[PDB]
Amino acid sequence: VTMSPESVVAAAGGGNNNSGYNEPQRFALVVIAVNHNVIRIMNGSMGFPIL
Amino acid sequence: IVLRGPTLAPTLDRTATHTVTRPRALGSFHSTAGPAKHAASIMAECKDESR
Repeated sequence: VTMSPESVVAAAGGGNNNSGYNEPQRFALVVIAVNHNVIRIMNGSMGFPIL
Repeated sequence: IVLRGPTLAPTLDRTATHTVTRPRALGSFHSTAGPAKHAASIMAECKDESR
């Protein structure tokens, strides 16, 4: 991923009043994944056939 | 009169005719598989303290 000039200038503080970036800012990258799975129900119980 | 080697221009053949563009060969190298399996949990039907 590539940052932005706005991000690199808001990382440092120095913003005026009611600017949001008055203090130095910290950022964290987060990634989420959505996948598939199979559930088997038998013998009055459950388990993963492939795990 | 001037005599010299006659100029002969080759002909025939075919250029840029019926483009096909099918050179790809399928196949690649990566991991093999995963040896994972699970059972159907554990059932529990016991009470009354039958010794």
